Amino acid sequence: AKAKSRSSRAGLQFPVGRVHRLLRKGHYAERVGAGAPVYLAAVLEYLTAEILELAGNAARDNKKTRIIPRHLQLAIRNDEELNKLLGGVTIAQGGVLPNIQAVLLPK
Amino acid sequence: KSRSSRAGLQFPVGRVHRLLRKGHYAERVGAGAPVYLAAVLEYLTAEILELAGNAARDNKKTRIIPRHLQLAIRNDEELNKLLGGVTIAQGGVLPNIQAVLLP
Amino acid sequence: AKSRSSRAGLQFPVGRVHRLLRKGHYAERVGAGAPVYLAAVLEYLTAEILELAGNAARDNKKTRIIPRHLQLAIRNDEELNKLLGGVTIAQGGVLPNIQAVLLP
Amino acid sequence: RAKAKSRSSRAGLQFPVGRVHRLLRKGHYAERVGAGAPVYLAAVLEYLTAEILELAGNAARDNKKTRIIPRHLQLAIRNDEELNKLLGGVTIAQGGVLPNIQAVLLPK
Amino acid sequence: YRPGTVALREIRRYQKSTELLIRKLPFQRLVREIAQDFKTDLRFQSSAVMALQEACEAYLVGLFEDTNLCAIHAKRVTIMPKDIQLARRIRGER
Amino acid sequence: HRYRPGTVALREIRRYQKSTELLIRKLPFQRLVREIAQDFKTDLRFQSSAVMALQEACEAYLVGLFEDTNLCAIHAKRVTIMPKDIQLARRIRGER
Amino acid sequence: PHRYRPGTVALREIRRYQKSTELLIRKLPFQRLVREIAQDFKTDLRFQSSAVMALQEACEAYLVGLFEDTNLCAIHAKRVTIMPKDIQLARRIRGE
Amino acid sequence: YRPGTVALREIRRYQKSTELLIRKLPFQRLVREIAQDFKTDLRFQSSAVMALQEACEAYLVGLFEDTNLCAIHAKRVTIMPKDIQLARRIRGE
Amino acid sequence: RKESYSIYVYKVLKQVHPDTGISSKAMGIMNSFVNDIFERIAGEASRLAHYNKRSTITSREIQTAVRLLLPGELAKHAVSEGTKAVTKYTS
Amino acid sequence: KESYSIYVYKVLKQVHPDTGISSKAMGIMNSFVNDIFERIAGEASRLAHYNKRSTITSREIQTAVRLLLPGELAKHAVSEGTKAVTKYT
Amino acid sequence: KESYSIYVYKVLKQVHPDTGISSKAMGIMNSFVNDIFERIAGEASRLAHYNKRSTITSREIQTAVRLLLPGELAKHAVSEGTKAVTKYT
Amino acid sequence: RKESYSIYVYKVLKQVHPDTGISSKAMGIMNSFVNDIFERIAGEASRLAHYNKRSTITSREIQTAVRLLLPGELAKHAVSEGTKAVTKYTSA
Amino acid sequence: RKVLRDNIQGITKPAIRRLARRGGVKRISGLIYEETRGVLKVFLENVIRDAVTYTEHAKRKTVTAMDVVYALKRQGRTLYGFGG
Amino acid sequence: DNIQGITKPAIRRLARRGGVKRISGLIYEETRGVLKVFLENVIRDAVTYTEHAKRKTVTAMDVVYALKRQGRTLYGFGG
Amino acid sequence: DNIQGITKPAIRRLARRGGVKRISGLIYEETRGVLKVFLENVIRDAVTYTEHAKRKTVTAMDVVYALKRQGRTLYGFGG
Amino acid sequence: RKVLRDNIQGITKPAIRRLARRGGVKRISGLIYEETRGVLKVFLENVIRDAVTYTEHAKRKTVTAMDVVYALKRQGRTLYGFGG
DNA sequence: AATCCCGGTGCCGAGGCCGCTCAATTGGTCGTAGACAGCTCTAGCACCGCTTAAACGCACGTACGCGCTGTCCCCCGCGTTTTAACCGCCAAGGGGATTACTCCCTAGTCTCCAGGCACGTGTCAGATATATACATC
DNA sequence: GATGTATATATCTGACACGTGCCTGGAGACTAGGGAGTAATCCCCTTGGCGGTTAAAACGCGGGGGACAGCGCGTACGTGCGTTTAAGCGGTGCTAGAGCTGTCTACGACCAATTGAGCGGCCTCGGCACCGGGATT
DNA sequence: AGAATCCCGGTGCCGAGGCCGCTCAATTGGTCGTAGACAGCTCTAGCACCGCTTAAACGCACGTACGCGCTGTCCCCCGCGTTTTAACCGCCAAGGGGATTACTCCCTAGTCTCCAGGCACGTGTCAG
DNA sequence: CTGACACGTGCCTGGAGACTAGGGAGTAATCCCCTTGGCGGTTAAAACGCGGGGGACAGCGCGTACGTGCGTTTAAGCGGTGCTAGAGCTGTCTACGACCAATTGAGCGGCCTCGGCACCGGGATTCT
Repeated sequence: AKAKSRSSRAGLQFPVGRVHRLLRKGHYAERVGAGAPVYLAAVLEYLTAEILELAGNAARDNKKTRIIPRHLQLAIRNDEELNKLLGGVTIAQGGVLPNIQAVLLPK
Repeated sequence: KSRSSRAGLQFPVGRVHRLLRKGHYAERVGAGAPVYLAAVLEYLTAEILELAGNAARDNKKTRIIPRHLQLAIRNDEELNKLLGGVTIAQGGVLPNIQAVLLP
Repeated sequence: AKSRSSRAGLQFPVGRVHRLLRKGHYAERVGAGAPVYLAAVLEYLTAEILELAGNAARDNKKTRIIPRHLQLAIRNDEELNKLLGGVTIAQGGVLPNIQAVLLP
Repeated sequence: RAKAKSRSSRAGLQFPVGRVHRLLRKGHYAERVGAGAPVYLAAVLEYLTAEILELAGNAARDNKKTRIIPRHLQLAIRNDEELNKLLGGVTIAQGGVLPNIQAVLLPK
Repeated sequence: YRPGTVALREIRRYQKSTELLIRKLPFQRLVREIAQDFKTDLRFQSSAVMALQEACEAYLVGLFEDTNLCAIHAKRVTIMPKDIQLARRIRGER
Repeated sequence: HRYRPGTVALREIRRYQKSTELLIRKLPFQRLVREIAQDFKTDLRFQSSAVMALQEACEAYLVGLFEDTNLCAIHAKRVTIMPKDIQLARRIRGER
Repeated sequence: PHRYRPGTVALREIRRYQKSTELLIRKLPFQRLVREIAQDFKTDLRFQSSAVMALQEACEAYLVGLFEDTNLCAIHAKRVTIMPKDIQLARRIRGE
Repeated sequence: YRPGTVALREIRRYQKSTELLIRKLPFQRLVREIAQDFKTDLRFQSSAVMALQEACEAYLVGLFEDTNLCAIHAKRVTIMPKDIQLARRIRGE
Repeated sequence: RKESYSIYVYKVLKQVHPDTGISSKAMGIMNSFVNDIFERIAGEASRLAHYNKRSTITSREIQTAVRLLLPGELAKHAVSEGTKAVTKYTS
Repeated sequence: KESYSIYVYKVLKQVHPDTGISSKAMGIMNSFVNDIFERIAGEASRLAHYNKRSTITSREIQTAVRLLLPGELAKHAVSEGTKAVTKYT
Repeated sequence: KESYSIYVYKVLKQVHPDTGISSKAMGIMNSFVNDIFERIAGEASRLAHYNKRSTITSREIQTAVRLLLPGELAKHAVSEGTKAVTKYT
Repeated sequence: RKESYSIYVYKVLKQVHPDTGISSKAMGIMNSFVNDIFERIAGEASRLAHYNKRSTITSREIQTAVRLLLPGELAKHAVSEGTKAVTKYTSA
Repeated sequence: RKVLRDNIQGITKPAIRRLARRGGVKRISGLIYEETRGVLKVFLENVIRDAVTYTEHAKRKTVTAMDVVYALKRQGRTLYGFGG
Repeated sequence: DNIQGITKPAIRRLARRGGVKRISGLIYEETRGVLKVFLENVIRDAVTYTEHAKRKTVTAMDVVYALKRQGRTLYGFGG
Repeated sequence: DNIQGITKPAIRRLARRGGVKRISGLIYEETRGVLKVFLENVIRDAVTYTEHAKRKTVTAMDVVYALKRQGRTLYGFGG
Repeated sequence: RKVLRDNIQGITKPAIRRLARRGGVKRISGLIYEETRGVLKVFLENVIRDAVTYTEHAKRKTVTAMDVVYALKRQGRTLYGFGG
């Protein structure tokens, strides 16, 4: 007689039901257990928040207020865990960190 | 008359079709997939063994052992690309000395 | 009614070659697949000649193929020349081909 | 029914007019064959056979042998200034060559 | 200015700047030049050229990084073609 | 003013390999053909095309013989073609 | 007394060990080292007899590959001896 | 004997004769070799190799007569490779 | 119609930094990042099922994939809040 | 008179639709077609009689094609001959 | 434990006559077959999914083979599969 | 059975040199020569029939082929032989 | 009638210098440009062949950038930004 | 005496097309003889075809056929 | 201490297989370090697989799967 | 495992001297023999290719002499002596 | 010293007779196409005046083929060694060559309708003319 | 220093390129019967394996006759000009004979019953070849 | 001179390979839900092409910083010797836990519902 | 100052609430093998010392390679007119492959063996 969303049950922002659907249609297995999409949504939300916090701090260092791909590059390439997770990836517009090798700089 | 004998193949078309359906690759599998796949696997098997037996004959031995397989795969300039990351147990290495090291 | 050449996906006439075979006495029987194969072969060779001739034409920036272009075609492909060595083409002339000992 | 008298014996020929007419019809040369073709062809084939053998026997006689062998046929064909034209591309097994030395090679 | 002072300025700049550096039109014609050998009369979405250009610039920058390390190990500062070859070989693409 | 030997012969060679007209005159060849043919049969008659086909064959045959002659001429390390070059070429070709 | 020149035997060692296919590290010490590392991630582990051979084959293949890369780095440096910097460059370019 | 006293004698000797002059066995092994390119498992009837040998030996005798004429034209007695290459070109090979 | 995550990244951004906006390009990047990590985890979960000849994916397969793929400091915090989420859901 | 003067034009339009052909060169093409036709039909007839066969099949055409045409033409010709025949059948 | 060993053995007796194969090499081959099977079925699945098609057909396997194998191996693999599927049809 | 012209060549031989025999190698050469000239003449006779839109090869076609294929003096005597043969056969 | 002649000079030496000036490069040997263009051509061929293969399988005549992304991804060099 | 109608210039130009840079003065009469032989060997066949057809007019197809039997097939005047 | 059970001559033999003619004496402790970091990685993965199965013995398949995940596939031990 | 190897030395230099002596050759530069084998090889390749083509059309495995005679006739250098 | 010529031994090929069967002969009808009769309209041969491009005879200059000379190095004639060709005997089995059953493929026939081949059209690609630039010797 | 071919703008006229009628060449379908595909066999002639001796092939020597690199030379033919001639053009005129329609009958395609001319086989006996010695070139 | 590699020969064993039982995973005949092969529409954005702009592409001069070379030296690793220790083989114990099984259940896929979340489509203002 | 971000609106098709059927996994009990345990001995290998000369690498010299700066020139980027190939959606329906069932012979596990390999040793040749 009333409807309340599973993500609001879980206390998550990400959609539980969309992940559950995407699993079942992805053929990854012939069964999906009820707890899996909550866990997976929580993991993805955690990683999203971890990226966005660093991107926000990079934006504040520029005193900008709009996040742009440069700031995501600055986030990923400055956390030793994020870089190890995301080593095989090129980010559009991202450029590089300023990183002159010590032998090159003058005496 | 087994489908391998209609295709003219030794590899088991029945088994490879079963494994295509059971392997959760896609929800439908057409009859032209397993014959083609079994034919290509036969081809590559025969390809490797034909080189391996030549090495075995140069060894003057009746038996193929892994050293001969390693000589086969690493000598062919294209199989080395397909199996470039693979390492073979008991296989050893190709004889290789840089010219600067010799007298 | 639908033409056999349009069945075959060929421009050349299948039925004319089939007729010309039967009236040529070359054999007392003709098999049904022969004129299709033969038409395809003749069309292939015609296309191969004409393509080269066209590129010769546009080298001149002419837009009308004339026999000089066909001579320039045949005498510049090592397979065509070997196929067509015992042949003279009217108006065809020769390739510019001075022997090296003669030049200063 | 008259007693047979082979058409070769009407033409005055040894070559088989029957066989050559059969081979003209069966050889798919043309869809009709007239009775004057095989007698003429067999006559010309007989003429050319006797022509070659008359020279070959002379070569054989100069070899002081009773038998003709391919060497002598080579001598015949290559010595006649017109048979060499008809058979100019033909090469005869075991035939060899006519003795032929350019004058410049020999000593003074 | 003496050598390298402006090269230093350039490196600091272009590590700061983030625009694409190859000219669009040449790269576009070079795509139109190569693809045709596989199939003539190919057609391209305008984005696909940009995605290609992004990939090729990232790849070449990374190669130049590895090359520069190879160069300092030889105790040179000039990058040499043999540095490229060695880098490519240890990477395992040569 | 005078050009030196061979330079205009060089201009002639490049021209006549570039040009593609028939080089033998029609009327003299037409009479020559009539003169030869009447020894086989008098009061013959000719289609106007048959003379042109003859002239085409004759020009092509002579051009090919002169090519082979010029190769025979350079083998002897001459540059002048000689009658013996024609005779040799004709013999090796197998028509003499 | 007899004495080979320096490196005369080193080449013979290379030729000898590239021809053969045996394992070269001592089995028992290697197994003890494996049991010493595994004690960190769990206690009272056990290992099947083939598992330690699989680990030894993997580790020996890894080190042979690293040593070939080290040798190429050393030759690049215009040297014959391999030194630690050549390992550290090899590992950097490999992305380790 | 003086140089060429015997060369003439050899000419006179072999042009009189009609035997085959290549060694049969090596010619056969070369035929069995070359055939191996266009297929394996080929066999040759005993007469086939003789037919081939007759063909090739007469071919070469004809080439060598042409070569000799070319050499004489060159004002030489020795045949050299250029004489073959011209012989073949005027023949159109 | 296209599905996307373009609501939820914005919600999380409002929780982390309610002053800050995000460009549509960076939203597209985030969308591909989410699709990538999703496919990695789902892949290894499927592998870990078949090695044990099991048929389903449970929370355990997700947890083990999470420990295998993410470096060690992320793995603890992720597994903690995964189990916190699951305890809330099941309660 | 029969001639091939339609079909050469069609093929030309496929190869180069902007380009024209002089009637002389069309005559040349007609004789080229008649010549190669007569060569192939000849050798097919020979290859029948050597085997004491009565018909000409696709095999006799294919073998004549491999005997007369140089090696690079022969592959592509036989390929599209068999492609045509598979479509027809 | 179903294995491909008998089929490798059959294939072996068609290329080298008097030669046997050790179990260590047989196990290597048995792993090689499984590896290339998994790779090809992987890419065939992706190609089906991207085009919104439900089905893997011979076209998907052909395209995967052209993507995974080096060029000459791809050519001969396609020639083998084409001949097999044609004669089976 | 491989039909051959051998008996006829042997009959002809015993009219020019009645002392002489012939080896089988030479007999096989002659047996090939006959087949070769037969095929050439029937070839040209076929073409001459076709070009004039006639259905038939007659004595005129064989005469004309003979005058085209053989050198002149051989053609003269061949025509004289064929003419005498066909005349006497007609008189029969 | 148009067929492209080479544009091998189209990737200007300034463009290569500007790219290299991102990757830390103080200095560049003058023989680098030829080797670089070779490497770049190899890479482009190895991507386009895959792209065109995907184009053909879909029967499209127009190449779509998703083809390029997938060409990179199968080759391992995944690209974020033009799709997902 | 119509053979004089093959003038020396008409010979020289054909030698030019054949590539001949330098021409010996005795070449012309040999060339005329060679052409006369070729013409006779073609016309005799042409006239033989004309006679078998009973025609009194020579047709260019006869010349084509005379060349074709003699091996030197000509494209352009027929087929 | 067990890290020193990988003896110097074993490192010599392995460097010999890879074609190394001369070795500086500092290489040995670095090599033991690199080997240790490799072993730590592989064993951590192996144990993780063993735990998800609720086994107590490490099996060879656990090692094969771990090596495949790291991207350096081993043929020879089944799988 | 039985496979052939090059026998091109098999045509002995004396054999070629005897052949060329049947051609009446008096004097011969030594460079001739390897050219002469090369020419012979191109010839043999041609003839055998034709022969094999005939053998295949008949679905035979033995090369017959008639295959050789027909190939030689097609090349236009007719051989008398072996039937046909 | 080698070619020639005269003489003796003995064998395996040509040549005669024999069986026999299948390909040539004779008598015959009948569909036809080609031998002859007549027409008629193309284009070939004959003749005329005009045009000027080509052919012809000549001067002349030096580039080229023919000749004599030298030399050095490489095969041709000869010797001693040695190796695999050549002959001949014994094995044996793959595949050329033949056969009896069967069928599915092609030639023959009537149809009718539309593809392409004569006959009418006109316009734009080219040759021709004029102008003039710069490459070459 | 100055002559060659290339290129640009314009005219114009007819060869290409199109459109139309229509008829005879092809396609749709059913039919009859025989050329080729098949399964099984035989057996011969091809490839396998060995010994021995000795012709042939191989390696070295000697050396002088050949290939071919050089200087010399005188004439043979390319270049350039003024003279003259006839090949090419437009045209009037005809009619020999090439090409088509009509008639019909001389003849050769195809059947059949008949039978002896030519092929495969055994046998042999003597012409050739193999052998050797003495005379001449 | 003489050390190590090579090669030729004999012994005897434990692994590959043949036959055997046998059973479970491949085959054939079959229906039927469907989604994808084809037909048609239609409207985006790609390619062709016009004029304008001036940033960038290009060739050149020139200056000295850098890579390549020859030289030295000293110290540390390779080749060799004697000692000694724990690896390697093999035999005997024994028991923990991999691997299999029969019962049971509580978990997930399937289905109809209906209503509201978020995805096109319209807007304008404040961040750049 | 101008348009990308950030907001507001309609609405429809994706999700949630509830009942259902039946089978994948959790459980208790077992077997037994292969893993961990101890012991002897000899002898391969590792360890410790010696000798020393060939390597790594620190130094001076040098000439050229390409970084920095300028005037010339060219075509990449911009705004725009124009079209229509083909990309993307709606409609029809039928070719085909998912899933059942009765059937049975192809491939796996086992015993046996006999001979190819390996282990053994001696004499000839290469090479330092």
